[PDB]
Amino acid sequence: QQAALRNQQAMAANLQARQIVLQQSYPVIQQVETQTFDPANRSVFDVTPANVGIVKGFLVKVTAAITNNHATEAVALTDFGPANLVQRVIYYDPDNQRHTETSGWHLHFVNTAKQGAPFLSSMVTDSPIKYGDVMNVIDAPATIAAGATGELTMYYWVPLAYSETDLTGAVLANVPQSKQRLKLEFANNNTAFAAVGANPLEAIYQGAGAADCEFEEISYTVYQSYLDQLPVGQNGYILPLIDLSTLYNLENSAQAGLTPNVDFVVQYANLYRYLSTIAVFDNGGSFNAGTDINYLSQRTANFSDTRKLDPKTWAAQTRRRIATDFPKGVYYCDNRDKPIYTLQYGNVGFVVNPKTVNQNARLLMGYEYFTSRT
Amino acid sequence: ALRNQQAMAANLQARQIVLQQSYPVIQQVETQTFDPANRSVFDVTPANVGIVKGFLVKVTAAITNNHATEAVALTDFGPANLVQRVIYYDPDNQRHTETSGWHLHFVNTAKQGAPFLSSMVTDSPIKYGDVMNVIDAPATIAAGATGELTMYYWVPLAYSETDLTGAVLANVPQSKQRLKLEFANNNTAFAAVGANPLEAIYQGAGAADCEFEEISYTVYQSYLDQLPVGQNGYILPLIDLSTLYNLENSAQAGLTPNVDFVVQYANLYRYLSTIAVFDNGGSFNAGTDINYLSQRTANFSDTRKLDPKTWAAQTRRRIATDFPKGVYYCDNRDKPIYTLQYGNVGFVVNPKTVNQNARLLMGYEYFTSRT
Amino acid sequence: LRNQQAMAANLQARQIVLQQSYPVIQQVETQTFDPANRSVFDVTPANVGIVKGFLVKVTAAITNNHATEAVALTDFGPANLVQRVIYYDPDNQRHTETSGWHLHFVNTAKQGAPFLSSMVTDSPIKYGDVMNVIDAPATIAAGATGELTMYYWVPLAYSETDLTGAVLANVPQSKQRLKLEFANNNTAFAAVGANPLEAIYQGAGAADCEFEEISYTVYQSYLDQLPVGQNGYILPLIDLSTLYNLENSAQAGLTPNVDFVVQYANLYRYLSTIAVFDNGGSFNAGTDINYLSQRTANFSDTRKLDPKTWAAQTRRRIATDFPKGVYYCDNRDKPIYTLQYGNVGFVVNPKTVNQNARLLMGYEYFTSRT
Amino acid sequence: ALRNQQAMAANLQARQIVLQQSYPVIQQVETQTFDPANRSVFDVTPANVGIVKGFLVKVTAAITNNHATEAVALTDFGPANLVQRVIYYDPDNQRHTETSGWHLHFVNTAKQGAPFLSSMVTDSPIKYGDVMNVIDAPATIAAGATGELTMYYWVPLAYSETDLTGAVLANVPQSKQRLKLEFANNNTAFAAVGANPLEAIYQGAGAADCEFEEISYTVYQSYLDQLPVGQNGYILPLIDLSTLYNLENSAQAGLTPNVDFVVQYANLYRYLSTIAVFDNGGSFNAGTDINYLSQRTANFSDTRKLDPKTWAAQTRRRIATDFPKGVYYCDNRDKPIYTLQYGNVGFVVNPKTVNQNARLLMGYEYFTSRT
Repeated sequence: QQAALRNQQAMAANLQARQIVLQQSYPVIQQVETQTFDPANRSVFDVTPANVGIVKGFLVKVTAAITNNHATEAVALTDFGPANLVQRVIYYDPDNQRHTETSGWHLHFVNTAKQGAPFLSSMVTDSPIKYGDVMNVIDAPATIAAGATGELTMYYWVPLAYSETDLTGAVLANVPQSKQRLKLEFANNNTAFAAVGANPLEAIYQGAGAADCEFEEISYTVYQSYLDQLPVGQNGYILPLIDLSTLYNLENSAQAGLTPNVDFVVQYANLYRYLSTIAVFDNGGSFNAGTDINYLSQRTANFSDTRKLDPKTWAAQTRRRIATDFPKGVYYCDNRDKPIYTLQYGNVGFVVNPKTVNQNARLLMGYEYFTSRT
Repeated sequence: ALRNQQAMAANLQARQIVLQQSYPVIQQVETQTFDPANRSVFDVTPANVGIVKGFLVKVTAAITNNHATEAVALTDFGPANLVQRVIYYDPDNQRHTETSGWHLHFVNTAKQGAPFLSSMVTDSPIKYGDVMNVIDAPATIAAGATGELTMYYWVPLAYSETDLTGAVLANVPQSKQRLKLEFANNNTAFAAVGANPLEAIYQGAGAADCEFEEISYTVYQSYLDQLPVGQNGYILPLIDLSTLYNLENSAQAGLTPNVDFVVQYANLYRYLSTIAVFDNGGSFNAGTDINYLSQRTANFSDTRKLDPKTWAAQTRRRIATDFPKGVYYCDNRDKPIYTLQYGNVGFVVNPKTVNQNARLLMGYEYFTSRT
Repeated sequence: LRNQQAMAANLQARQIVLQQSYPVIQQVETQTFDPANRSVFDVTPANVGIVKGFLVKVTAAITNNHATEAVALTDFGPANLVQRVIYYDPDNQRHTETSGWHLHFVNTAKQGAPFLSSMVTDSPIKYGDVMNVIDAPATIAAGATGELTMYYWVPLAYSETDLTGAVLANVPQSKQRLKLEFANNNTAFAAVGANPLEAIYQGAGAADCEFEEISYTVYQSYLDQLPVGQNGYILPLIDLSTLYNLENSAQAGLTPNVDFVVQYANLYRYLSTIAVFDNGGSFNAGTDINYLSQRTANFSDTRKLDPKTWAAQTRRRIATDFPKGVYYCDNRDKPIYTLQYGNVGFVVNPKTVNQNARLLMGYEYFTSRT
Repeated sequence: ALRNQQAMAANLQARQIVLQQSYPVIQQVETQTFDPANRSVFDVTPANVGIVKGFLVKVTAAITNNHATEAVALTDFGPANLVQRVIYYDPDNQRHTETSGWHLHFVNTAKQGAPFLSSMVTDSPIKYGDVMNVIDAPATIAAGATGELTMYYWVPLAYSETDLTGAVLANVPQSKQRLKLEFANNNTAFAAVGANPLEAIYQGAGAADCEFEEISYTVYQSYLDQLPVGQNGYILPLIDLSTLYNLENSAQAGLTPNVDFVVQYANLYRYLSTIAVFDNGGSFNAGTDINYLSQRTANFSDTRKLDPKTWAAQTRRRIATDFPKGVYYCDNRDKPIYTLQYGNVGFVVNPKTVNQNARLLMGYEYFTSRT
């Protein structure tokens, strides 16, 4: 019957231990690996991080030099640009369980959503003191002319723990036996450059000189963030067992079958607690600023929409979250305080009712969620 | 005093339970497209469901400048003047907010901590930016051109997403709420050169030949559904729901150079913020026509007598930028001005220069009990 | 034992004070002068209630009397209108003693954005740089006069809600001292090729630049109407018995590819660290550094990072980068604190070292009066 | 189980007493005439009196075809598309029906057993016939002409005149009901040649120049007054009044030739009827694009897998004629589809031909408890 007291007590014990760990341990961010390579030779890498304490996440620095060898035509950044330097990232913990498995662009948009502004960007102000884009932390030339070489830098934070204060999703890596694995599939000369008229979704640059663009090199450095000198007690190490037994993951998917003026519904799976949802309307390679959509919504089994909104009003809600708009055709939904959980109510779905549908149209979905390891 | 402390504790607990148990919903109530030359006042009827927190009003418009040669340029308030006035009445016909579109917009900005629904400029190479034109208006409309504008206003009932003070319980099937929107028209939106631009959207030598082609609005109602029920029916924050959170504005005149112009906080309201616009006879200056501003108590002592730039500095800490020329803001959120805690209090402006027809347009944000 | 209750009581008292007292910001002094005559002033604040800090407004007019050459803002620009600040409390104990530029950078770090700046947005409503709160012309042409405005917040209390470091002066009687040293005709202008670190403008016309005049207004922020209880005034004894200070220092002896370590002293709880790499008058955007770090003897580096990654952490704190050669480190949640002198150090491993290279350090810290 | 059997017996007895003792009333609630170019959404406020059974909505309209030369002709749904959507909320703000005008109309027909409020043609020499034009619309509107239309919809709360399941008790003075009517406008009512006629009233080469001149509606509320009182106050069928009888519709896509397209009865509702409209990319065919239709249980067994004409034969027994092209009906009134009695059940369509943008518009009639 009742006995649910266990949960209540478990939550309290988990929160208490989390606090003790945060108070007693010390945060460390350490380089684990750096490599420079030619994408023509290789683009997929498997990084083996260190097994020390509780791992919170990885900061991945990526730099690249791209030369546009075309005789006459230039190329220009796509909407995602340097966020496409990493095509896909997948993490496995010591028990070989998969956590995040998503695209670089999705990971980057979530980094932005969680910062509350374009990730690691430099705001512009009227200050006479010379603050500004001094260090080019995330940077890429808007265009690369025929014969020119452009230099790019972009960063991604691959999260395990939900935040610096909420260790839900963190990973205990102390078993010398099995290693963690951070797999990075980088852009290469076949994904980074889109010809005029081709789909720019996964590309960095697009334009009439694309066929002659090539990477001179790509370099990456993985920094691992963790907590060391974990606190001990009578029963050994004090550890938030729920935090460490919960997966905090980002995943993406693709769905097709849209038709003008008809509700296109993407169901949320059960068991997962969805914190945020991103929907990219790849309208056959065209990315529009809401003009190809009637409305978007989140709906429960009951025909009840909780936020059926026209595109600009939907965008207004997002401006309250990241202080600007996501790129054309990218829509965001924050459900952090009340995660979508199909057990709480009936099934739930994310809805897009398109106004215009080009051939090969599809919705690319990105999700942020918590789920029990077991 | 024990009855009160316990009353407040019960209120907060009820608020916390309502927030945890109910689910927020935002849904369209009504949309209409019209020509303000035909009609500019609309009475929108909100849906009677659960606890109502506020309304998000989307307003779009198309304006054409048919002057033969001259352009017009945005005034300092611009699209914020698409709505001239907003008035809300609850199911008991008790009036809450009644103010101008520009004042409501400035409070929306103050509460956001940055220009309302704006897009911040950064060095990011990823193409974030003004993609969706949520609030937008062309800087100028040339002779012969048509410009498109978009504006949003949040009309609050509840103070915030987490503080339900001022919210409205609308579950009485036969008692309707009323949200009255009075829009701009050709007479208010266009100011000739030299005319007062306060209420206008565009001003310039081409003003006489400017006309709206159309205006459209869509009202979205934000509320809480599936209200928690307990051993006495609905668990409700009684103090929250019987308190009014309102915005109102008024005009004060009688300014003279180097003399303290004092606007008494005339009511027994709890004033959360004050906005003072120095409409210096149609001229709006960046502090240069003011010696200092202050808030003062009957005790004749000033709690913040500041030169204009220093006053502006405090505002920059609140909204990360300055309000338009001649607009001054004062935050009293944590310690609301309440004349029953200290002597009467006044908002003070000592002008350096005073043109003909000078006046202070005062905007207030406050809490007051229904009874 | 104890303490748990001492801190619990301190925090309770702080809360009562914040709830019952009323905040006041009041002008205490204004003055206009010509730096050719004087540039050091000792301001006497009012001894009333609990003092939280001072907002210092500085305005200046600079004339470029050169015949044909202009000058342009240095990276610090108007932040160098005040060269140094020192505050002494009623008990003759010093709190902050630092440079104007370091004080300004901490003001920015605490705000989470360039201090008192106006953020640019797409809003059609005319918000923006309307009031020129902190302002200075990018260049002053030969024969021109430029007008500048700068603000500094000299903190005693850590924040509006944390009174640690605040000063009780409603009684003390003995006077407080807020010492301010302003820029002058010898520090404000740097010739081409000269070190621009402490200057406001640099350029070919510098030798003929001069101040027309400088003015300052000091506003004092304090809490009045302090709450009284049984034993008397209800006060957070820990808050009022703790110093929250900013201090600067200079270190030299850098050599290419070798770790240059600046030791943290014991006793102090360091909340933030700023290191400026004055590479012999050249200020570079990380290109002259291999890495920076904070290290514990026998426990290695807790954050050894390349310059751009170090800068990324700072972008999370102030939403932009500090000027060239200026590096920031936030340790607010877990202050650097060693019982032994130098059990922790700030590290810079330089890639390039010019003649007269040095690191100018700036610290924010808490420490007991006793 | 005894508590239930007795609960049902008490309910029926209470229903029977209410029907015998109360007196039925039908009275006008509101009338309005407007131009949908100005406004097309209306929130009607029903009167709070006794037990409410439903609303009869009279809708009239005048449409003018100003094309220079081309006519327009009625679509298959025609005047049933004068109302695009209808939504009802009771005094507790619980939503009941929310569906399209065409779906509501088809259910009105199914429940009547013949085209709703139609006039049957006979050989009688006495002049019975279409005398009053209760539901009427000209077959075509020629270039330069104006046509007049009349349409009626019955919005049900109670299931029928004798079965009060779904009825609403409205005797709470301050809790209002809401009947929202969303009408057609120039954008929805006129379809160009080759465009999808699903939601339109007229389609033809003259469509671009067609305009409504006006639309008028009159809502009549049907209820029971003088409710019987006994030894405990009002004698009321508690199960009837706490059960919702609703209509809803949705769209399903993903059809491919010769493959079973299954629409699962996704909720735990008691589905009384199902309507499936095969909008084959804007084409509506008389069964020729379908191999068979069926209702199937998880057990993979079909209870009625039928070719289109045989499926149509069953419907002819229900409404004495066929529904329009592409509209298929399924009666489950005596044994409602209820997934908790048998495995999940699905409605099946195996298409012979599938055009681009093909979809099934599903309309359901069902009972569900408030809790």
